[PDB]
Amino acid sequence: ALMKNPQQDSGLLSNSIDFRDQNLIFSNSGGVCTSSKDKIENYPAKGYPYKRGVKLSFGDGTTELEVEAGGGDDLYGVCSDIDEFSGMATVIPITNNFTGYLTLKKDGQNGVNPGDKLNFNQHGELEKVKSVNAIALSKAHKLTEDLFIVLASVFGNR
Amino acid sequence: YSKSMIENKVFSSCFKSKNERVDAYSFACSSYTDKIEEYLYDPANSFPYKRGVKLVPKENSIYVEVGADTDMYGICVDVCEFSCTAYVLPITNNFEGYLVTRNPSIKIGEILDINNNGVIIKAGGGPPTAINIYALSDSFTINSINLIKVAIFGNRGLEKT
Amino acid sequence: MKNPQHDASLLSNSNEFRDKNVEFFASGGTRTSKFDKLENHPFLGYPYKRGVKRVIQSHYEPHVEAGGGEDLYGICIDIDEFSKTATIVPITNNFEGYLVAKDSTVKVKDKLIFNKDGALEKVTINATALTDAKQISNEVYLVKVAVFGNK
Repeated sequence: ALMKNPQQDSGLLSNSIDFRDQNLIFSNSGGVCTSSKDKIENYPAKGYPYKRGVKLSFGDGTTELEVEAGGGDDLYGVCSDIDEFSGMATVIPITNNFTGYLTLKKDGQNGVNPGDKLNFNQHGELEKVKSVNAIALSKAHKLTEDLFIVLASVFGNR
Repeated sequence: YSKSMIENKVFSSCFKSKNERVDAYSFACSSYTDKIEEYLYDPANSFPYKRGVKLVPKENSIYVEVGADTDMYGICVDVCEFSCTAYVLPITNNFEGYLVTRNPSIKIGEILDINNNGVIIKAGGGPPTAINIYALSDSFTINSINLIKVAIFGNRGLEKT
Repeated sequence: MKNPQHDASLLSNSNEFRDKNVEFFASGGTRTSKFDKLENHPFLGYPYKRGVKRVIQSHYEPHVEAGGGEDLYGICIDIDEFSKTATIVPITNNFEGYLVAKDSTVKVKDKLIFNKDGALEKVTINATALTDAKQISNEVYLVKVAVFGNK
């Protein structure tokens, strides 16, 4: 939900006996297929933009700029990880292609299928279709009653 | 077709103009920090070598098929026919190298567009171009396939005419 | 010029560590990554710290010159006068640094476009201004921007 790692603890030991369908957890930070030549930035985090499209947010001028969940004509990148202690968000610029699990809007998530063009809303959630090239590579997976994730490939601007 | 393409009875006969080969190294100017990805391609539909390709997520794997500029994922720079694997430079990266064209008479500096077959054509065909492609050299024919040196740098803001 | 070489007779007092980086001789970018693509190209004129377009024509190889708009190709971040070459970050690579602005009207939160002279002017969009325009000398204004492409 609001944390990459489960906020509550667990009362059981994992079986660790199977190898299939084990990467669906929300704590799976980063991309699924990553290149060593990827440009990675970091920014101060305003809110929780984890696994969402991020845009630049400024202030009066007394403090440096930061990144907040957003999209549309102001999209700047995609957040793939967050260090909570330092309040830092890892950003992959939109000029660098990305492939990984991203948050999907809980509206018509069943209609999302592989090959469906997607775009970022004002809250940084992927929504079914403008100016950003993103393609879904799988179907929506439910983590919470309001949390759905989809594997997507973002490859620049239209 | 293929890239390597055969026993010869005799050997084939300056340093200038020796790069005009179908199986030449695609990148005229390479660079570390260039991202290269691997995908599967259809071994009976279209040969994607030196063509603009698009991602087609199939029911068993994500393939790359020759595609137009409107839905282009990148440029296929090399193919391994033994494993039928295509190597793709994403459109987010710059490219300067030789690509397959269908017009045997293209001059230098002309604006170009990729058609539905992943083939370089003149941008005056009518479809609104969405990618910045420029001809760095005149098209040359290898006897037959037509090749041309092009520079591709990102998408175009507003589609041209 | 990027580094106007002039001999002096007295040393200039330089001890303060603040307001020392905003200068016309500070090449490169404020933040740079090892995986940034750089290309050296022959140039004409002086496109230093400006948007550069590739001009193609004894026939010579294509060069670069100050420009922008639909012909925008990259940004010139460093120059070598002896070799008459310019280091260029391609438009497909994001950049953060001080660039030449047309005038002082540019302020923070302003969307900026590269004009026909390679200068950043207020409103496709190419950059987002980070600070106000500062006059280095005469009519030379430098503005900190974070280039992200073309809209």
